[PDB]
Formats: sequence, structure tokens, C-alpha cells
Amino acid sequence: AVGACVLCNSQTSLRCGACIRRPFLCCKCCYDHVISTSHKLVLSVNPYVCNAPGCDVTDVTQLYLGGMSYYCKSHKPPISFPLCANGQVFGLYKNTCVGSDNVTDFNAIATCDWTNAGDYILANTCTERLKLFAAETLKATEETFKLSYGIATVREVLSDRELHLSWEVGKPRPPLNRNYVFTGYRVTKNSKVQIGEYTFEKGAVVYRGTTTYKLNVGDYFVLTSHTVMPLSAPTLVPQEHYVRITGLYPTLNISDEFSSNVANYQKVGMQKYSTLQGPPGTGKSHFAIGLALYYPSARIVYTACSHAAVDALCEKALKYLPIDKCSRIIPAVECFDKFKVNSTLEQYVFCTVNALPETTADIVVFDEISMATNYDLSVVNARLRAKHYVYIGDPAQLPAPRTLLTKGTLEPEYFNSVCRLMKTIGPDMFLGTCRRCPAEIVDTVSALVYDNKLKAHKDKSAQCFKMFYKGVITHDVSSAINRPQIGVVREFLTRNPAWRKAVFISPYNSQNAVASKILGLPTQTVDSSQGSEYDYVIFTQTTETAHSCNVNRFNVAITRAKVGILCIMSDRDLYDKLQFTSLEIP
Amino acid sequence: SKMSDVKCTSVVLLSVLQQLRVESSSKLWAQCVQLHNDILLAKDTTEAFEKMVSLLSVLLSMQGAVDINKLCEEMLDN
Amino acid sequence: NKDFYDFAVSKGFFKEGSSVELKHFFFAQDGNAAISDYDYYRYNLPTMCDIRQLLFVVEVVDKYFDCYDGGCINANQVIVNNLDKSAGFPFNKWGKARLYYDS
Amino acid sequence: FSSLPSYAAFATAQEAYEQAVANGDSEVVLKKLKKSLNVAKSEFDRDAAMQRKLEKMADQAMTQMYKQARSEDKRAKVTSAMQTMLFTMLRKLDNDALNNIINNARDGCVPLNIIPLTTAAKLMVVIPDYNTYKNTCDGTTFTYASALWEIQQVVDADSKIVQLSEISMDNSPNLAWPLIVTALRAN
Amino acid sequence: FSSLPSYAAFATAQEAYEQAVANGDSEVVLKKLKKSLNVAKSEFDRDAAMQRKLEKMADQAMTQMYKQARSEDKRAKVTSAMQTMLFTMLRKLDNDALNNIINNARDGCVPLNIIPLTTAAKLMVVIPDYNTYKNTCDGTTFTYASALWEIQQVVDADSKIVQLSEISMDNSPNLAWPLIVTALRANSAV
RNA sequence: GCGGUAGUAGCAUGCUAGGGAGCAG
RNA sequence: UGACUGCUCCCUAGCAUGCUACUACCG
Ligand SMILES: [Zn+2]
Ligand SMILES: [Zn+2]
Ligand SMILES: [Zn+2]
Repeated sequence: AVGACVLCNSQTSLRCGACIRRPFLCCKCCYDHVISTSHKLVLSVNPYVCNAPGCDVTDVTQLYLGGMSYYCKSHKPPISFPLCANGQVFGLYKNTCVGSDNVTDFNAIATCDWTNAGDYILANTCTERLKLFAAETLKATEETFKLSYGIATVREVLSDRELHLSWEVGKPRPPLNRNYVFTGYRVTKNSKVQIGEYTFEKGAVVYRGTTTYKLNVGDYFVLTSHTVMPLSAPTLVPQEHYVRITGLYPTLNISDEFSSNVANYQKVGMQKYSTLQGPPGTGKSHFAIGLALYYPSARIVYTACSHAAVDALCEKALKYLPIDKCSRIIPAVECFDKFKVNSTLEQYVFCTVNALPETTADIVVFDEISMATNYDLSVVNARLRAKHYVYIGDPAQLPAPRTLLTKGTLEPEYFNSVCRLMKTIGPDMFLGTCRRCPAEIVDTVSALVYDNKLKAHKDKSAQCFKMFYKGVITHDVSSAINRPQIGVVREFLTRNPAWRKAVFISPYNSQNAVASKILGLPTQTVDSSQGSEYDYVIFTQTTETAHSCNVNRFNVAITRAKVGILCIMSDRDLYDKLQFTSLEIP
Repeated sequence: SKMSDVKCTSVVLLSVLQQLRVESSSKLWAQCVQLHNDILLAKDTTEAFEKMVSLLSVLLSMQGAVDINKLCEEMLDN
Repeated sequence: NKDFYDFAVSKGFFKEGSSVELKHFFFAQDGNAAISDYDYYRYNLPTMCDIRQLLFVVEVVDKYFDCYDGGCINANQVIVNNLDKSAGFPFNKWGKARLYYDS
Repeated sequence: FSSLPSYAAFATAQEAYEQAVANGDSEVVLKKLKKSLNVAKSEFDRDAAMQRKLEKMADQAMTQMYKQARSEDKRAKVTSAMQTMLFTMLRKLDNDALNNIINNARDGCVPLNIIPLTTAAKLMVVIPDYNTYKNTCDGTTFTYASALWEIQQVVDADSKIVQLSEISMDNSPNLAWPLIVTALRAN
Repeated sequence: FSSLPSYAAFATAQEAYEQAVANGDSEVVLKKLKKSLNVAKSEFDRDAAMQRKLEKMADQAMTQMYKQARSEDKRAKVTSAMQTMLFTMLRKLDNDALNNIINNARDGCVPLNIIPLTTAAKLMVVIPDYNTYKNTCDGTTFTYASALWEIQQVVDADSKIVQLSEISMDNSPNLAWPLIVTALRANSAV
């Protein structure tokens, strides 16, 4: 009941009747919320409505406070004083209220459909708590506009990986790839019954098996969502550098295999938070282990948004240093049970943004912070009250798709809370680790956005592929299948012997789904190639209008290779000075 | 004054035990109810204390339940 | 209620040897208590009476109950207080006594 | 109630009539002044009580809403409130056996069943480290809950019997430590 | 309260009278003003009171009729619920044994206490302790009420399955003892 | 000059209706 | 899951009666 309106710094019991999150607005604050826009309904400890039987008044501007109750205008016992009067709304804290100078914060960003770029613009032009309200409202609008599409179901079953699928009544269908997991429920007569986790991309309906299934009649698959609760801890911690190396457990040996570790070790010695801007091969592979060995007993927590990217470190986090000192817990969802699972007690707790309880910790070393709003930062800073932070990440690592984009692409810097801070105050560490990624990618990628931080560490043997091509497009309701550059990729792989050991990633899974029918290259998604980076690669774009060929949405997915790459680009923007070997079409 | 204190403490302890879904085990709940009803009818302050020890042992022998150490660091039990 | 107990103790109450002490509490019962209490109807036995004396005791009792008046009343003269109480079995699955006095 | 136009009108009429009467005058002027004064006086006097009733009623309504909010808040923290209260009273009791078992549970040595009161019946505890064993178990007797018990069995996490002579300072750290002592109450 | 039928006449008379007063005419016009305005306000008084009485009467009537309609709706739904309950419990009467024992009656009337005793398909037994258990339902089939029953399931006071192999004299003090035994009529009904 | 009547305000008295709580058999 | 009666205190709403007061009409 009693929450907090903070812009006016006013405890409140009121809330707007028709709004996004039942937001909390004080007397004068609810007033200029209900006169600057149209929100003529409020909720208190009890809702304001005439109490005579059969009466109906939604409005509050004409209700009266009667005999320990509320009465109204059309049906009027008016022995009272009006509820809305004298620049205020009747409630508790009617005296200890301040008001708002910026009248149109809610009136600007809580009044639109939460999809324009102006929402995020103002969210970055906010305070910590105001931008917390912003991030929670973005999660709320994500779920509330995801719960407006259909539920897939299999009513007569066919052979697995090739079924039939009817959907729903009149609703549209969302995008097509494995972004939306079709994990619904089955109904016997009134109850919900074990179903499993599914995903629909190819349709005759070809399914990808997150598990092996024996589908029965009627089985329904759809994401059923709850609402993210309000959070009680700030996302970012204010920048305060340490007086000394007091309170640390120093070691005697110094890392040697890593050539950019000692100065950054000292930095962690007197740095409180740490974020950098890097593609694969930026210390995310070895520097975490470097800190792990350089301070043994420090409570250091790691996390990636999916377990297959936590695995990229955890696979040898138990080999480089003893097993007894790491863990991450697996809920049951694709998660890897390598470590000591169902064990809160550990030292180097690996984690996933989706789930981890809170006991205690002291040092933060968290991986990518990309595909979520301030929820990711806040849940992990609430997870532990830490003395040191390392926010490994990038505003372009896996930039959060803004659901149904309608109005352009915003500046990459404007991420949750730290990426705009990031290159306005400078990178937190001196760190570049190009021991897998070669210089052929580094040249272009660092000349574009990551200036002078990553090194041209490894040379190339003039095998990088160029072929001038414009291309033609053909789109579907939720994806697109490519004639030209797919054919050119085919007839290119028919020229070189040792090129059929690559990946076939796709902007939407439809490309590899169609290709599996006649060649059969493995399925790959642009969603998250979690901790799985390989040298030889076949990249494809099909349709690239606003999600692909705009900014560094996947310029890290252009950092594919180690000694050789393929990166198909059907536009004429990201080639300005790229010098791939010029060879003619066959 | 040393007897009414133990009776009030026993009432509070039984309430705390009931909050932890103890009555889902008939034998344990019957024993706890018998002990609690016996403490309130006591006349001397030694039998009440041994029954209090027996009743508190039920709460102490439940691992997850509560945090003995946090509830001892809040300017509470030593 | 700890506040009241502390207030009473801070005023010289519940000392040793006092003539005022607590002996009224809320007692708890285990699972098999309702049936154990219902089993007390075993004390009800069939009893034959001395009829020639009961037929005179009833006359004296009726003499005692003689200064009143009674009879039958219509359904609109019945007074009921607290119509928000239980209606019994199986009528408690659908509402209180208000539902059946209104319907 | 001096913030209403009725008060202003009544005050001006009062002043004018008072000045005219104190100056001394005839009957018709007094009659006209009082006929123009009494209506304003009644106008003031009605609101003078209506405002008071409104203010007190508003105060009562705010009181009632505060009470409802506080009750709703209070009935949602009962578990934590009861636990804190129980441990506060347990502090205030100040008994040696209760203090002993509370400290033992706080360090890690908890029981496994209800502590018996008779001169018989079995008690099982868990001893997770050698220091607790050093403090409590010395010889073949066991001191717990301000009483005396006699050890008769030691079982490890692997459920193998360990003889009493085995446990020693350096001879212990090759064992499954969460031991389980089963003793009976000494006379 | 502002467009009453007499409001026009009252306001026009007041305006005309006060204009005449502001004209500074003789005392006769003032007396006429006073009389006319007094009678005008007097006639406006009842027109302002009776209407306010009537509105409150109408509002009370509306409220009473609304609550009557709500009561009727509740009655209809409770009637539907009772009908559904009766017709649902009808479907378990075992209409062959019941008919067989009804026809044997000399006029169609039978005591109610012997209907479950001779037509029920399932039997439930509650056992306090082991001594009572070994005298009533020992083994796998027992006889009660001149019929043969065979055990189907045994649970305890916590509603957890208990196997007959562990209901012994030694293992008795390890069970929540108010045991419930379920059996079926053998050779007859289920 | 006195009384009657019609509204309006404050105050007091007893019932009816609604809600919250206490004790007793 | 919450029976039947009896008594008492508190708060609000309506009705009836009485007291006083302010204007107006009538004789
Ligand atoms: Zn609003
Ligand atoms: Zn506000
Ligand atoms: Zn109304």
C-alpha cells in the first residue's frame, strides 16, 4: 500500500488507475498527472467510487468523501467536501508533499506506446531511480506486447522434426527464429500437464528439439509470462576509488602467459568498477582466470546470459585452478551441469542472469551486459554487496533487440547505465587480447567503433574472401530466404576443398532450415553463439534493412575468425576501406 | 515472575513452530502440543524449564527452517 | 501481546508470592480431538422414569411457567440478528443465512 | 473562521453599525442597520459551524485510513516479527541449558531428535569439526544441555563405525567429519 | 435548482424592483417592492423544497429496486447449483442391488441404516492401534457385515501409502497410527 | 401593538438501519 | 471450518419530538 514517489520525494498510498505499472504519484503529483494528460481514475488503500448499490462513476474529479465512504455527482448526497480540490488529491501525506518541476516525465514517456526512441532518449536523460522506473517499464511493455500474439499447438502429430501446426484465432504471429521459446502446457480436461520446451521455425512443420518428445493430441506451446517485480537496489555503484590495497589477499607469483595482466591486476587493486568495449578476444577468455589465480580467495562472481557462454570460461575454470572453488546452479532449460550444481557455498560462483540467490560476495567480474535493460545490472548488484566490480561487456556485444522496432536505431553508447558513461569517462582497464581474433577483422572493426584499443596481433595469409555483389531479396511474414548470395556461397564453397568445415549462421533460422533440406549444414542462430567462436565461417544476411546493416549490431559476429573468414555483405556501406582479396564472380 | 516469562515464551515458541508447517507431521505436532499444554499447567519452575528445553530442541533440529546465526547477530539471542 | 505484558510488569505485577497470576490461556489440540470429544455421548443411557411422579412434577413446572404468552407468528414478524452466520450442511457450500433469507 | 467573504461583510457591517450607534442617532437608522446586519451575521454563523464539522470529519477519515493501512501492513510481517520476538524473550530468560544448546546450534552442533528427559532413551547429535568434539566430548562422557551423557556409538558420513581411540588432533583429518554421536542420559 | 418554473418570474420581479429602488422613487414603490419580493420568495420556497424531497424519494426507490434485482439473480444461481448437486449425486446409486433390496420390502419402505450396509461397493476402516488391527483386518481378505472384503490400499494419518509388510508389532511405533484401510466387495459389488 | 403561519440555523431527546468490539450461559 | 440467546460500549446515516434563534406573510 504505502510505497514511494521520489521525484517529489513523497511517500504515497495513491496510484494512477489507468497506467503502465500502477505508478505511484503523490497528491499534487497525481494532480499534474491527471491534468497534463487524461488519467481520470486513481487507486488508494480503497478505490474511489460511489458506494451506493447500483451506482457507477469512474471519475474522481467529482466524487465526495461522505460518511466514512465516497459518493458522487450524478447520484449526489453532497454533505461533504470534494475529493479533488486545491491543487491536490485527498489522501495520506497530503501535507508532506513537494511536487514536480518537470511536469511531463510520465506525461511524455508513460503516455506513448513504449516503442519510440524518445522513450530511451529520456531514459538516458534521467536519474538513477527515474531510469530504473524506465527500465522496469520497458520490461513491462515487452511482456505486455508479447502477450498479444498466438499460441501454437499440435493437434494431430506426425514424425518428429516434421509435424503439422495450427495456431490461434485472428491474432498475428511474432518473428520466426528460436528467439521465442514455445514452452506451453498440455490440458487433459481442466488441468495443465507436462509438455516440455519447443521452438517453431520451419514449416509440414520442422521443429528443433531442445528435448526429445512424444507429442500427443492438442499439445499447446506458447510463452506464458509473469511480470518482473520492482527491484530494491541500484544498478550501477557510484565511482569511488580505493584509498589503498587494504583488505586484499595478495599473491607472490605474477601471470606471465598473459602479457597485459599485471597493470590491470593493480587496477583491480584500486578500481571499484570495470567495464570495457571489446569483441571476442578481449580478456573475456583468460583475464577472468588471471584474476582468479592472482587473488585466490576473493569472492569473485561470474555470469553470462546463457549457460553456454558461462561454459566458455567454466570449462577450464576448474582446470586452471582447483575444482572446489567454482559453481553455477542449473534450473529445470539449456544449462550445463559441469560445476558443483545445487551448491550455494563456493568461491568463484559462476551465474546466469536468469537465476541466482543472494548470500554474500566481495568482488564482481561479470561478463556481457548486452541483451537486457537495467534489470541485469541491478539484479547482480543486489545479488552481492561487493568491494570490486568488473563489468565485462560491450554496448555492441549482443545489443538487445528492441522488440518490434519502428523508428530507427539509437546510438550504441546509450545502453542501460554504464555504456554511455563508458566512453565519456574512458575505458576502465587497459586491456586488449587478440590471441584468437586476427588483424583482418580488427582493422575494420577498430577503425569503425573500437578505436586503438585492440591490437593487430596476427597476420593473414591472403585467403579472406571478396566478391562484388548487389543481390536480390525475398521476404516472408517473419523471416526471409535468399536466392543470390546463398547461391554465390554455394558455388564459392564448390571451388575450395577445405571450406566445408564452417558454420551457417542466419539472421533468422529459416536460411539454415531451408539449406538443411538439400545440403545439411548445422543450425546456427544470430541470437547468441554463446561462448562458441570458430575460425572458418559462412555468414549470411538475406534481408538487411534495419536490423543488420545499420550499426555494430553484429560487428562482433564479424569477429568470427582466427586465421580466415567469410562475411557476406549485400550493401555498400561497410566496405569503405576494407581490403579483402578482390576476385571475380564464377 | 520467572514462571509467567517461561509460559509466554512457550506460547511464542509454539506459534513459531506452527508457522513452519509442523502440523503436517502428526507425531511431532502431537508431541509439541502435549509439551506446550503441560508447560502452561506447571506449578514449579524446574519441570517447566526441562519441558522448555525439550520443546526448543524441536525447533533447533530443523536445518533450513530459520537462521540461528543471523537471529543471534541482530542484538538478539546469545 | 508483549507491550501490555511489559507495561503490567513495569508496575509491580506478576511478582513471586502474589495473589494474582495468569491461569487462563489458549490451549492447543492435536488432530484426533473432534472425534475424541464426540465420543463423550457414551454417557447417555436409556432411562425409565417414575411416571406417576413425573406427571405431577410437570404440572408444578407448568404452574411455574404461567405468566407469559405465546403462539405462532407469520414469516414477516420474525426477528433475526447477524444474518452473516453459517447455515449448516450442505448449505454452507453456497452462502450464509442471508442468501437463504433473501432468496 | 476569518477567511471567508461572509466574515468580511459581517465585520464591515458590524463596524459601520457600531460607529453609527456610538455617534448617536435616530431609530430608523438603527432599524435599517440591524436589518442589513442580521442577514450577514447569520451568513457568517452558518459557515462558522459547517467548516468545523467538515474539518473534524476529514480528520476522522484520515485517521481511519491510516489505521486500515497500518493493520494491512502489520498482518504481512508476522513470521519475522514472531521470530525476532521469540529470540528476544529467549535472551531475557537467561538459562544455562538453553544458552548452552543455543550456542551449540549456533556453532554447528544441532540435535537430530527430541531431547529426552528420562534416565534412558537415545539422543543423536552432529559434530562437524574437531574443535566441537574437543569442547564437548572428553573421555567417554558427553556434556550437552547442562547434563551428562555416555557415548556408545560414532558414525561418519560414510556410515562406518569409528572407535573413540581413533579421534585425535592429527589423526582426525583423514575422516568424514559430520560424525553422529548416540548417547544415553547418565543418572 | 436554477431553472425552476418560478425562477424566471422571481428573478425578473427582483430585477425590476431593484431597478425601481435604484431609480430613487418614492416610498410607495419601495413598499410595493418589499411586498412583491416577499411573496415571490415565499412562493419560491416550496418550489425549492418539494423538488428536493421528490428527488431523494426517487433515489431511494431506485436503490431498493436494484437490490431486489440482485437478490433475484442470486436466487436463480443458487437454484441452479442445488439442482446440479442433486443430479450429480444421483449417478452413483447402483440401481440393481438397490432395486433388488427395494422389491423385497413388503410395501417399499426400508430403513436408511441398511442401504450402505448391503449395497455399498467400498468400505473404509479406521484403526486406532495394532492390537485392534490384528483383530479386525488381519491378512489380505477379511469378513464384515456377512460379506467378504479384500484390501486395496492402506494409508496413514498423513495420507501416505503404507505396505502391509511393515505393519508389525516391532515396527508399530514408527507409523502415524490412525490408519485407514480401503477394501472392495468381493464377488458382489466391485 | 399581540398572535398565527412558511422556510433557515444551532442544540437536545427517543427509536429504526449499518459497521466495529467486550462479557455471560 | 465459525451454533443458539441475553446484556453493554463506540461510530455513522435517517425519522419523529422538543428548545432557542433569523427573516417573511397574515390578521
Ligand atoms: Zn497514469
Ligand atoms: Zn509525486
Ligand atoms: Zn452515486
